[PDB]
Amino acid sequence: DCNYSVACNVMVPMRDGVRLAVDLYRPDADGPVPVLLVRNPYDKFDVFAWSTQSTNWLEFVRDGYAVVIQDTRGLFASEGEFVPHVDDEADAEDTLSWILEQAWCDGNVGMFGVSYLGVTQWQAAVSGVGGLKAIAPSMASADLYRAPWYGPGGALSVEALLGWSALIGTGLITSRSDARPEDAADFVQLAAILNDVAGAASVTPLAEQPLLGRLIPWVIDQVVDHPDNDESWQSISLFERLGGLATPALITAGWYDGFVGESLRTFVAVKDNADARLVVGPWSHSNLTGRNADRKFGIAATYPIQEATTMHKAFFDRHLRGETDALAGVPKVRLFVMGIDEWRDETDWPLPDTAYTPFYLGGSGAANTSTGGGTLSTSISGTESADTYLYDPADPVPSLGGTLLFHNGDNGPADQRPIHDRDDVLCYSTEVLTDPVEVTGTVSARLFVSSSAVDTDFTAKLVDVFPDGRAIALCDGIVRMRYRETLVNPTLIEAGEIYEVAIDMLATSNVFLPGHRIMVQVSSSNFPKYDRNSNTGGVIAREQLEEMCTAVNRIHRGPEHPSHIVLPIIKRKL
Amino acid sequence: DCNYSVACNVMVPMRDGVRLAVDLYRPDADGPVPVLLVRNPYDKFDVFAWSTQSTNWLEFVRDGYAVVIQDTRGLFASEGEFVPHVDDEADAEDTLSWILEQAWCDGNVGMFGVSYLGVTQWQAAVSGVGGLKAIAPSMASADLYRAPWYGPGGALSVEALLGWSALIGTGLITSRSDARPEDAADFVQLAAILNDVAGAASVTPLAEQPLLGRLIPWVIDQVVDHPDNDESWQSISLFERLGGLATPALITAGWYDGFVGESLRTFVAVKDNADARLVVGPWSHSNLTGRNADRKFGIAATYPIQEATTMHKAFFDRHLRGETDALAGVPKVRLFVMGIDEWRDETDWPLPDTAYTPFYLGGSGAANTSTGGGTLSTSISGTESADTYLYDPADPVPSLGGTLLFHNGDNGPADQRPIHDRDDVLCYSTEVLTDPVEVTGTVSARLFVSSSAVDTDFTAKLVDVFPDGRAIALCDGIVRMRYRETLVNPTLIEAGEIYEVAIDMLATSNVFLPGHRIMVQVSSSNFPKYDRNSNTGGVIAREQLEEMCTAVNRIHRGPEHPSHIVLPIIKRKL
Ligand SMILES: [Cl-]
Ligand SMILES: [Cl-]
Ligand SMILES: [Cl-]
Ligand SMILES: [Cl-]
Ligand SMILES: [Cl-]
Ligand SMILES: [Cl-]
Ligand SMILES: [Cl-]
Ligand SMILES: [Cl-]
Ligand SMILES: [Cl-]
Ligand SMILES: [Cl-]
Ligand code: NA
Ligand code: NA
Repeated sequence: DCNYSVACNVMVPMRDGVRLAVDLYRPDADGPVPVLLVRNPYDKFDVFAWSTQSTNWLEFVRDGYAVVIQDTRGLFASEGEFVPHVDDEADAEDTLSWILEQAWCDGNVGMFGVSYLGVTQWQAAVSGVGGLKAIAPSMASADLYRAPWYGPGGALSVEALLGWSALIGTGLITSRSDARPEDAADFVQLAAILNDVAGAASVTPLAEQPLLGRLIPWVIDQVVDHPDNDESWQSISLFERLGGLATPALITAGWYDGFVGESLRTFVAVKDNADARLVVGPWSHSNLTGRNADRKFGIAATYPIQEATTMHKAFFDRHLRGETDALAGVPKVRLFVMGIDEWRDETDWPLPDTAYTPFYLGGSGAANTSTGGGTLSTSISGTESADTYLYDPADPVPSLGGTLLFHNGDNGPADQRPIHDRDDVLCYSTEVLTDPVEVTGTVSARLFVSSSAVDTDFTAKLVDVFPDGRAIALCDGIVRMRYRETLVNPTLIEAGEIYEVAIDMLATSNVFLPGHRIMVQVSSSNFPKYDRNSNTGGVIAREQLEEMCTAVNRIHRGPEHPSHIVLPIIKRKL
Repeated sequence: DCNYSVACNVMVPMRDGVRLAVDLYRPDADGPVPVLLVRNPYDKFDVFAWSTQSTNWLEFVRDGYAVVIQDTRGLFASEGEFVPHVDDEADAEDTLSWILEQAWCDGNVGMFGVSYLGVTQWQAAVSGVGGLKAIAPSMASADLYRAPWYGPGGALSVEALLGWSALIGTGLITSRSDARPEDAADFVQLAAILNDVAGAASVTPLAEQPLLGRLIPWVIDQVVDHPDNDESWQSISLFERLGGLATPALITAGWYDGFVGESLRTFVAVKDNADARLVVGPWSHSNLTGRNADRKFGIAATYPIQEATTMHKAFFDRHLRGETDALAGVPKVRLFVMGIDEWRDETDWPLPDTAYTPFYLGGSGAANTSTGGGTLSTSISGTESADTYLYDPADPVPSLGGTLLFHNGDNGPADQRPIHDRDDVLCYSTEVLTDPVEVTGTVSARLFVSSSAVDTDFTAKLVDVFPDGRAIALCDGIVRMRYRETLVNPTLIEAGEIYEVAIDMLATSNVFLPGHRIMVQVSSSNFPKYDRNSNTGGVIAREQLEEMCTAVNRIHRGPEHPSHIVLPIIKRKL
């Protein structure tokens, strides 16, 4: 009982002859066992780095599962050349096939892990390997354009790209056969990016990346050079294949995690054909403590690694060991509901009784700044008005919290007061609430907009205004106007024309308590969460700052232009 | 090579017949090996919880060390009854003896680990077991009165006590043979303490702890009931025995860690008789990221777990494997110097050329609040003055950063501006600096004080005032007046009489850069880092709030009362 062994650097041959290195954690007892696979680009040896964001998975080994941790192609002990995403479907298929052949595998395989270690699970799931009985993708996406590299709005997630590239670059250099003379200087420059991601993202043209483009050509060749959701992106997208799967998936997400919109969409895609589970906490990608600079969610909000381990084991016991009652009492969906700051079980996501309710932009006078006249109401505004501002790419609105990954990515529920005085931040608020209002679900806005430019962006951010004045970010999104109708086949806009556009603001779960207000901020930038629109209609990543243009942008509101945010309202009295 | 096995719950008999559970991580190759022991009260199975604050120690196992992780007496898989500290000398001695007898041990044993897992190493080191060749105590203390429970000033570290007790209580309940009906409610109440440690610490009398006193009687019977550094404390103190040891120690500390003063003192105690090493980063006990709410130290400040692993392995290779050149190029002392925010190697601690320099309190008018007239200068003040304030125990100065452990213990370098308007916070600052001033070393104050009460406290805090107005805490201390001369045999003061008192402000390393100021705050409370003095001369922990008294307290400054802070000045031109 409990006892196990660990075999290092077992070489697994891929279909092209390149061998990937794995470590095998195998129970000492005789007879084949169910097996769990983790595919990792950050050194399979370095288990402490990621495991605290996942599970106490040695419990799985002690309980009689084998665990295989693999170095992805071209990194650490593995052979070959590393390129993000493009080899992971085939390498996962070949690795699963190898596992299933082994003396110690009983024909049942699962996977678990977070972020890149989650994405690789969707890539495995589409392989058609029958022996893969369940996956557990945490903080993951099945559409790499939509998360983490661009988004549903068609703006580049520039801090995500530069930060991750710098991190991997540090790993690529550490992985080296033999130390190179330039390595020391490269480390220094990578550290400089990671200490100042907004600074790195501010260089123009963005596509000129001497360091990152040399260490990882993909950064430019794939990501920066393909701003449209084109054939290059579809080739690594899994999402359209998810509907045809019948693989149980234990999906974890975080309200302030860069992958959240796409994590949730995977749950919706797979729930009808297999046993899907969902757990969503109030976490960002680098902060799963539940504690932030101006917002504390309580100790219950800390990533519940013991409970997660128990749930994963129950899930794998059901699907890999055929224990039909193993998930008895386990909810389908479990959400950390902010505001009340409590975990709560649900039967589905979206929640069954969600009332998708328009809250209309209104008010007397200009809505510019937090001291403007901007209102939100469930009633349509009676008078036609417009709020106008200048968006200058040289002075974008700074990103504060939200779903930042690498640039200040540890303060999701950030206080927005530092940007409230900006004339390009339009604010609309409800009256102070006397009764609680729960907003739990996907969130979007429909805005009537116009611009002096042939392209620009519009942003929308949902905010909980506390009694003491803290204006806490909840969720946000962007629409890049050339992609207002399609991410695939963009077209420019006509200056001065009014367009009705949708902004995908991902999702949240928050009870706005009595004494609070519901607030929305509208602008045309959110940098470096998203790169800045040049307002030219050009190839944005190839433009110098000085050739970018300012734009006079307009939000129209009234009876004939009923701009609004759609809130997923949950009303519970019992 | 690399391959190892893990044996679970091997029972090790202590001298009294009680068996402690260990897990054995043993290299697969034949022949005995050097062994590393970790003694852990937080479940030996739960390696991910603590290891990210220590080392990637599986590298040690892969490199041919055995590692033994033990559940301390009375917890998790171990037999017996848990009481903090009192069994750890004997149980360590018996465990070391058992290890040395095993077929797989080559006669060389070391230890590593953090906080409680560090303290237990000093307890092992005083055992006289020759086979123990080296220790690596991180965030540790050899005098439990001085850290973490009281301090050199004789005030109870109430948040440390209640927070740790609640944490252990959660573990004590989880360790249970059989679940009890009251367990669920007890968990809820323990969580309530951990979510509001200051609230828990505010109850009076402090010594009445229905929950914590039931789960862990020690909290009251030992800690709260023994405010003097009496025989009960000496019985678990190791410090006086350290001078006689000749055991190599790799000592890690953090500038904002509760144990820092005592960690550093252990280095000074052992450095002359054995190979001691020191590493000090800018960390607090729950935050080793280098990132704080209003202060970022850079990615280099993040706990360097790879480099720490490499250094530990080199250290153990030298002392357990006799590799005489294993520590070639490794510095004796390595400090994160704040301000410049860089790691720097040194040859000793204290630094060899430290100029212990008085900075005198002065100024025209009252020094109350940050907008008062308080100054700091290397010149003695020319005119006799006194600053006066009312200290009311019902309204103590709130703790903000510093060396908090459990109450908001993740923001050591906290901005002090929120308490600058208080009349009981006396502020003294230098002029804005045109040249850098480095302060690296132990820090203390000598204040001439008087009180209307027969007992009270005085506090002093060193602060770096930034160009933007951030007033960043560096280090602080307290003196409880009854213990002004001795922690062992307290005596009361006479109301109105002037006393020259020393305040031990632990240590720091900071370059105050041009454009900054050096600032000191003086007060009579810092709650809940320290419990509040009742100003009565009574048994403080047994007093109701309403029977406490206010005190009119005075700081005297001038030629005949030259109150000052002593700064360890380092001047480097090269
Ligand atoms: Cl809060
Ligand atoms: Cl909580
Ligand atoms: Cl809860
Ligand atoms: Cl209106
Ligand atoms: Cl508030
Ligand atoms: Cl800073
Ligand atoms: Cl740095
Ligand atoms: Cl450095
Ligand atoms: Cl003066
Ligand atoms: Cl500043
Ligand atoms: Na997510
Ligand atoms: Na320390």
